[PDB]
Amino acid sequence: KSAVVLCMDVGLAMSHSNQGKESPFEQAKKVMMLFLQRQVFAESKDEIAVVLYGTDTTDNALAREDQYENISVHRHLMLPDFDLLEQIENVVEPGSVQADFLDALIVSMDLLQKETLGKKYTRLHIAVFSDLSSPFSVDQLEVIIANLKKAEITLQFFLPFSVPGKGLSDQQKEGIEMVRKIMFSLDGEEGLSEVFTFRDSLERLSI
Amino acid sequence: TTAQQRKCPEWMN
Repeated sequence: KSAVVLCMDVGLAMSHSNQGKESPFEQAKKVMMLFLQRQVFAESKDEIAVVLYGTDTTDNALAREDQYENISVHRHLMLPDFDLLEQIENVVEPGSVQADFLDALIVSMDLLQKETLGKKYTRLHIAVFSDLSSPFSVDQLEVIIANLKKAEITLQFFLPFSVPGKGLSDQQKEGIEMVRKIMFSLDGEEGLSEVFTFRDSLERLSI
Repeated sequence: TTAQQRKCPEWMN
């Protein structure tokens, strides 16, 4: 069995609808449901957690006085079930704020570190879904990468555009370059291959 | 993008 964290941006910008009938928030919610349905129906043994960033409330183990704010652990590492399907579809809504995606990545790594203790997994995996419009701080990023390597975590980034231009903001361009630096540190030239579109996300998650 | 300080949890030391 493998262990997977789905780390999803629900900040206010994800709710902006200018690429078809579904906003990026709606599209990512849809991919997450299809993936979780596949896992339930095949009776897979993999365990799946869900971390949301950009939420109006704060609920995570690291939140303390202006730190790791507006990040919520919606589902801990467990087998997926039908209650989770109901929650995702009805409860989970867009936030009215924005949050820091490296904060969210650390919350996800801390979750895997604690909740895989003493068990054997074939792989540990974090999948991030975002449009990269929110600002972030790079403080301690070298520590994040060192622990991704030691723990042998496989990382995948999914974006609602491929990388005529798309009108990406400077903040989005900075986020994309930071994703490239992270993936090259882990896997080299081949590492940049592990950056994908929402369109291709369901199939890449599954292999 | 900024450099606002953050504290990583102790296990990542």
